[PDB]
Amino acid sequence: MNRQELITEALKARDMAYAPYSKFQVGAALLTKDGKVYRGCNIENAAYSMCNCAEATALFKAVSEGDTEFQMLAVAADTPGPVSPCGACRQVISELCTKDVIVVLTNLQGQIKEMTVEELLPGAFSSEDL
Amino acid sequence: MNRQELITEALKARDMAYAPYSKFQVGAALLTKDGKVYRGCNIENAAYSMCNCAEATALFKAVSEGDTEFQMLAVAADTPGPVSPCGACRQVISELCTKDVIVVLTNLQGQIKEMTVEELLPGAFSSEDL
Amino acid sequence: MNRQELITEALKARDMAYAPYSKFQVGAALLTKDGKVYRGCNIENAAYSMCNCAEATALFKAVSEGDTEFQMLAVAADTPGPVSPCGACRQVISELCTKDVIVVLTNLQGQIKEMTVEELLPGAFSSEDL
Amino acid sequence: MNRQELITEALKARDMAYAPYSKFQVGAALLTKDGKVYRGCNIENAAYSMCNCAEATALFKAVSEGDTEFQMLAVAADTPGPVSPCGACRQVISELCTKDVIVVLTNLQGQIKEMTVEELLPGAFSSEDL
Ligand SMILES: O=C1CCN(C2C[C@H](O)[C@@H](CO)O2)C(=O)N1
Ligand SMILES: O=C1CCN(C2C[C@H](O)[C@@H](CO)O2)C(=O)N1
Ligand SMILES: O=C1CCN(C2C[C@H](O)[C@@H](CO)O2)C(=O)N1
Ligand SMILES: O=C1CCN(C2C[C@H](O)[C@@H](CO)O2)C(=O)N1
Ligand SMILES: [Zn+2]
Ligand SMILES: [Zn+2]
Ligand SMILES: [Zn+2]
Ligand SMILES: [Zn+2]
Repeated sequence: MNRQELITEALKARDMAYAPYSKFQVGAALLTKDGKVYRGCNIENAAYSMCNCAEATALFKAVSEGDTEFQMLAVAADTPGPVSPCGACRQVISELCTKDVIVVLTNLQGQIKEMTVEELLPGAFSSEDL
Repeated sequence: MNRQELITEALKARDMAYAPYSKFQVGAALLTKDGKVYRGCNIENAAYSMCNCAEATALFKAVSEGDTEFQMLAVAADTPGPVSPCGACRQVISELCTKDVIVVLTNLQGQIKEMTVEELLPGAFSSEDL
Repeated sequence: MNRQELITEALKARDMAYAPYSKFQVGAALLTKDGKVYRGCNIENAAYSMCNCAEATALFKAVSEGDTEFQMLAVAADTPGPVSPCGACRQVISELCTKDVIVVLTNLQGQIKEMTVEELLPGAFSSEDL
Repeated sequence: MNRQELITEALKARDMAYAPYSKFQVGAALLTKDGKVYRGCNIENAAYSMCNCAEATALFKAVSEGDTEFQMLAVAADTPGPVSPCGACRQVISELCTKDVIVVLTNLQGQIKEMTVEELLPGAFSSEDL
């Protein structure tokens, strides 16, 4: 399961998206240490603040199943460049993923930006601050 | 899969909860029309606003898998009476579940309150308002 | 400051709304015991989950100023019937307002629904449950 | 109104915080181009996902008043190093503040980190992506 294959997983996950308000579908694929893949997609609500992102869906899914050790996260959306995770998602990612997990950001045109969880949100607010 | 059995599913789901900040674990079990069960649990974050509830986790899981027709939702937590879904969750539930889906609320001491999605949040803000 | 006058405050507050994504402006006016009025409006974000509602904006404003005793809350939006506070807002309201606070819901066509904070979200999840 | 004076505003704002769950008070002070200051503080909820941050409170306050041109944002909390805005707040900030706005991060022990909105969340998901 290389990053290209994980990207294909995220591209498939994207098609499950429930985004009738923004019409902006996002897909995510989370790869665990053991090689299992969890797909995620954004799920919206008439009350916008309740919308849930693809990255979060995938992580919530994995964690709820007892899978907490990840190696890579791919995210895909039809954006100009590699899709940029929103601040809230970066926060969830920084909490649920170890700092060296690889985050693969892409769009639907082959643009690829790869970074670590740490780079995704440097000095991210964390439990240590509490 | 009667409500007692769905409650047991939610009680098991509750044990997967990641709630180190509130130390308040919540479990949810979503039953689809075809009889499949999706378990959910709350997942917290050092940045409190990012916490995700059990009900949402279960629904996000189901919807991301393509399951969108539900018949019952059980929610369990160690509260004095049947656990009360927070407003945000009631909003997500009112969006992702049809009005006649049965919501079974319970705690860890047999208290049971049963209501419909409609009763859970009467006149809930919806897409029609937009 | 009767409810009709508070409604006019909410209507004015609505015009301050920053909602370029939904194009759905909401206004809120919070009346304190001492008779001071705090206006609120929804403020959106490209990342939908970050959108903030009018009711919340007004309450956050009042509380941040040290005002914590309220008597009435008016909410207005261009909806078919009286605007229905989203679940998240009902949750914030149930926390920051006493159960006796009057919530006046209206649209831009004179439809008015009045209820208490308790009635807005009966049995709302609260600190006592934690 | 230099940054030291804005920091003192944030420190005062912090004392208005309503954070009975985390017991973690945060303060924010937003300086407009015209030199007006808006104070913000975090306001929590029994339902954690409903918690609102100091930075957001200040910005919501300013925007609701019609003030939309800012020059500096100070944030203070009792953290080990300069307080780190959570991802959600960085997202709100990247939307409501121009990329040149100066963000002053500090704690209660004189540690100060200064950066631009762009640096706070480089390549932040934005409307252009939608
Ligand atoms: O973090 C990324 C960027 C934001 N989107 C979302 C949620 C929402 O349904 C839509 C518009 O914000 O894209 C994601 O799903 N993931
Ligand atoms: O709607 C219900 C009530 C709220 N809790 C949550 C989220 C959070 O981790 C914790 C404290 O609010 O309980 C749920 O998980 N479900
Ligand atoms: O609770 C009510 C219903 C929801 N709206 C919002 C936030 C968002 O900008 C827009 C669409 O959900 O209306 C409010 O401002 N208040
Ligand atoms: O972005 C920063 C970091 C997070 N805190 C918050 C909200 C919440 O009440 C508390 C714990 O997350 O700190 C802020 O107020 N601002
Ligand atoms: Zn996101
Ligand atoms: Zn909830
Ligand atoms: Zn709302
Ligand atoms: Zn924050």
